[PDB]
Amino acid sequence: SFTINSVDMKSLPDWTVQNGKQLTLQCFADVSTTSKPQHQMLFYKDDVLFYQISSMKSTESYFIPEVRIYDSGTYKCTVIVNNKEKTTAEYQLLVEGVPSPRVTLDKKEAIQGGIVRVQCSVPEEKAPIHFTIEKLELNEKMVKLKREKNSRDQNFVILEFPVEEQDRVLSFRCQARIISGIHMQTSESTKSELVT
Amino acid sequence: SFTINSVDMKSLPDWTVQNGKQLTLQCFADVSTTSVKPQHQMLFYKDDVLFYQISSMKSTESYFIPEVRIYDSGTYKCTVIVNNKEKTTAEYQLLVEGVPSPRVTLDKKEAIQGGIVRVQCSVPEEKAPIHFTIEKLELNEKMVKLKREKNSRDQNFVILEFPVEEQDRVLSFRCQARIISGIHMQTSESTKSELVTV
Repeated sequence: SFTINSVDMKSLPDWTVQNGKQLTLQCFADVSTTSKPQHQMLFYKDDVLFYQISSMKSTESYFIPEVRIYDSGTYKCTVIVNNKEKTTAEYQLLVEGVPSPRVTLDKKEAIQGGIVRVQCSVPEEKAPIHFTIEKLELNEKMVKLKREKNSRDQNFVILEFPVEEQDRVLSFRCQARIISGIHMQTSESTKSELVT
Repeated sequence: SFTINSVDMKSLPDWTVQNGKQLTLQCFADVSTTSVKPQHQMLFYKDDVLFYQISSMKSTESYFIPEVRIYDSGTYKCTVIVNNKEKTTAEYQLLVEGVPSPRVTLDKKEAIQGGIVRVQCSVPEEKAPIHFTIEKLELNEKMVKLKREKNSRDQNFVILEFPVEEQDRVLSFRCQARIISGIHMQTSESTKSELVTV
């Protein structure tokens, strides 16, 4: 006969992981037998099934090449043998850090009084993302203007910016934030362009 | 100077699809411009949640689902960006039809009187929520000896224990699964045979 002794869920490299790395989720099962069993394993994230495998081996794995904060959450894995169950404790996977964001400008040469639509997207992540956008000024070395913006439905923003008669050479720099249980920030990003 | 004329979102073969088949979602954009081929950024959403992101130079981009499942069914919209101008498709309602035949599993191949038989019925290609029906059937009798209904909010399978009567010695169980969408879908049967001793 059989015995589901106990069940684990290891996380390689850890239950906390730097954004961008690869991550592996394991489901271990200790099984006692009197001469060899097939397992069925179900991986849940937040009690929603996302992977299913039936194998002869006691450790089963799930590979994430590129961890993202959207992957962060509550993980449990259930193992069935000969229609007997047992369920791992809950495991909280924590993803840290935000990739540098992508800034984009409709113009690279702009006129005075006019406008310049500036996009800032974190393409490798999903909403909700908070942005901070500084309008920087080169011939003066001073931040003219800052915009905070919260992006509920999207992972990007397009802001209109006015060309004040005040200068001719300027760039915009951006920085994004996302949550994992506490809060995560990026490095900056910029692109240059000029005014008449 | 660019102008996004319009954007659509076609579905191959259709916005209604049989469970199990391959499906292609396209995001098209009509672009008029006075210039220089433009760069596109397209965002595929499901239920107003993003699932695919791609930047291309051609106007049509695709997303392939090799085996559609009802869990993939939902509201699909796609918004495309060119030169930091937006436009978002209408919403599209994709509908998936049919449930795969379920998979029945028995802890015993031989059971003794009065004892139990744990019966699993799983639909592994689909996710919760699933309604199951498990009948204990009889070869020498062909009448339903016993039925168990069960709804599974959390799981894509059920394990019901069944009693072995003394009335019989060889019996099989048959199962059929249901999932609802506002419209509900049924499966075919599944069975596996096994017997009893004194």
